[PDB]
Amino acid sequence: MTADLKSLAKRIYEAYLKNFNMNKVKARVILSGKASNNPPFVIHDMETLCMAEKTLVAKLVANGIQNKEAEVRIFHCCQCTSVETVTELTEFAKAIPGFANLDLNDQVTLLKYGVYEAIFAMLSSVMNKDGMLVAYGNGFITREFLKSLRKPFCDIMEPKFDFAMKFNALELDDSDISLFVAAIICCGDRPGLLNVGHIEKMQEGIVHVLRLHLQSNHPDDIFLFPKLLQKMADLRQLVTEHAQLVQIIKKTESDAALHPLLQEIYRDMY
Ligand SMILES: *c1ccc([N+](=O)[O-])cc1C(=O)Nc1ccccc1
Ligand SMILES: *c1ccc([N+](=O)[O-])cc1C(=O)Nc1ccccc1
Ligand SMILES: *c1ccc([N+](=O)[O-])cc1C(=O)Nc1ccccc1
Repeated sequence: MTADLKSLAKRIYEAYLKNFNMNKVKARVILSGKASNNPPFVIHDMETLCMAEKTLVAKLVANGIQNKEAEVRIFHCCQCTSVETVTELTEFAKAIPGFANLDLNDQVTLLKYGVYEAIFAMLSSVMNKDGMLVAYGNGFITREFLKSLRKPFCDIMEPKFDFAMKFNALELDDSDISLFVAAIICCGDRPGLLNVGHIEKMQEGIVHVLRLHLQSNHPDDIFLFPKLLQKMADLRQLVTEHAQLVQIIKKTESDAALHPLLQEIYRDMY
């Protein structure tokens, strides 16, 4: 672990912090409650959802959804967070060594397949066995209430909870996750890459830092690196299955539109 690797790991850790408002330390302190007696507003039934919705009533009417189904309202706002994280993620990639120096069409292809793998990865930071933080930790929507929603919407988030529980068990911190997200973006395995060489050289540099950092920060978890590698595989499958459910929902739910930026991501993906 040379001084250059430490630096590369902290400069990525820094970009991670300065591009993602919500991190695992903020979420773990909100969820713990040892830094405030003002817990987030809990959303467990349809009534509590409408109470919370009273805060963004303007945005609901401007999008033509206030009178739609609760399932449509939730996952119409869920799409905004996705677009935000795709933006935060794009600016985060500008910190990966040699990423900006790649062909523009490559940068899009890497983010096209990686953002949702990174999203579901970071989404674990705000999750526990009972729910997830929403609105920058101001709210907490419960896992049961998400399952109670009618099909197929109840089938959207439950798989992600299943991933997070086993993923949080690894007990990664923001230092580990920033390098994990950087690794997800630099997969030379994506379909439709022009310079498959430049990327691989860029990945092995990021992957190298991830392994060494994980061996130093979590020395007792001897095979923590291999496990995360398996977690990347799992994430690819998770996003693959996700895009399938989003297509099925776009074609069988007239009230559920697909955000333009998100459509392009999902188009001709899997
Ligand atoms: C999205 C869907 C529903 C609600 N709600 O009914 O409370 C809120 C949101 C949302 O994204 N809120 C928010 C506000 C400010 C900053 C981030 C997120
Ligand atoms: C949907 C997708 C992602 C997130 N997130 O990671 O913060 C949150 C949501 C969501 O459903 N937010 C929400 C907040 C308040 C009321 C309803 C829904
Ligand atoms: C994002 C956050 C909140 C709301 N809302 O309270 O209605 C809506 C959105 C949003 O992204 N709506 C949308 C869906 C599809 C295409 C463009 C915009």
